[PDB]
Amino acid sequence: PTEVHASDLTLDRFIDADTLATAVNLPGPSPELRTVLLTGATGFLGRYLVLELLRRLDVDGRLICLVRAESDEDARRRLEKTFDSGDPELLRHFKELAADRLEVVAGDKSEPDLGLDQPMWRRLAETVDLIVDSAAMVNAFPYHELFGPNVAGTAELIRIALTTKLKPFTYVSTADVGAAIEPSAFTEDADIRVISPTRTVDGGWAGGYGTSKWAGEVLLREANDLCALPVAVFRCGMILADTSYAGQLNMSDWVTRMVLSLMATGIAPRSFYEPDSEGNRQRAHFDGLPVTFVAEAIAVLGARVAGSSLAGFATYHVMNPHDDGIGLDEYVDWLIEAGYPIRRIDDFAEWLQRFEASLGALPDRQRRHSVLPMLLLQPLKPCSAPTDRFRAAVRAAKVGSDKDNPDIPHVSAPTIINYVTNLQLLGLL
Repeated sequence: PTEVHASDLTLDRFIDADTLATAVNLPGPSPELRTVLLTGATGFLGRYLVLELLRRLDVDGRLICLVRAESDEDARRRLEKTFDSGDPELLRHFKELAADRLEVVAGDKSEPDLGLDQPMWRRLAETVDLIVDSAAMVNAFPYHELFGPNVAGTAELIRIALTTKLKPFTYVSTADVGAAIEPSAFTEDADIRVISPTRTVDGGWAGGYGTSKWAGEVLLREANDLCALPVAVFRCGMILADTSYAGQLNMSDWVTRMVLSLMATGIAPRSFYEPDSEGNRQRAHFDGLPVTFVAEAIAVLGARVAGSSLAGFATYHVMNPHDDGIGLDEYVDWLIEAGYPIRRIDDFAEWLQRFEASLGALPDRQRRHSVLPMLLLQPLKPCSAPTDRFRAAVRAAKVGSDKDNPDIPHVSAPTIINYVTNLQLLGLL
């Protein structure tokens, strides 16, 4: 348990003085993105970013993916394996997109030079036109990279972005960055260093993800101060599996574990939320977005280089802002109405203690995939995080399905039922 100040996350603590001094005078980057470096390709959002970035590259484009592995071919197999989820069309689509344009290299972004050979590192510094940093897949508790190695990895990527030629930098962040912040200060335009100058590291497994992402944003703000490096920060809410391909889930995230838990225990509460002022089921909204939308938004908006501002730093709140009354209770409604073996326990006190107990009664393999590890708690109190810049950009860049009146989508029943479908495909239900 220790305290970190944004002011101590200066680039000179990770990058040599010569590189930093030279970056000041480098010109703005070329808007033409032919070589893209992607981290986190084996993670859930990363996989969809692989597809979206390959679709956006030309026949001469190249996508270079850094993957933790024993060797470059081990890395290639690990990444290819994540697209082998029981959907023949996904594998077919991936292979055709990747052919002659996907390069997978073994490395650890938290290590010096990304754990890469110096010839490879130098080719990256000389040829990469765009850096995309997404969340790598961590299947063990607490399901994310610890603060130290994560900060080290962002700094290493910034080193590449600052060497030889400046490189636009897309950074996947999280709504959780705003947890320690009054909502009226937590805007897309605010400088993270001003509104969130101090944070506790190791302050509970829940807050570890937000604090590690906070540190990356601070380092990118420092890079942007130094040389106007074009940066695009995407603070994402919960990213949902969707119906585009079968078998594609983030097994580590809370929603996947909760759907498994509800189905395996068979018991749901009357409401996950405090009753409203009349004692009724409270109007609530869950901030989730389908991964296909999120990946497409990040790709389209992260490619704004010629149209980046003069100062060059953009933050987008990739969040579902709707006051639509679609929250966790409606997700449970949909599962029950689909005919799944879930019953509600009307007394909430009865539910939470029977639910935690029922999880401990599951077979070992299910227990590990449930919310029980995260348990080992009260009704939830239910639009505060502004999305003005993201939502306006969704309309202008025509992100998503509807190219006529584009807007941020809502969550609908097929997405929720599809979690059960995928979990059954995996043999976990």
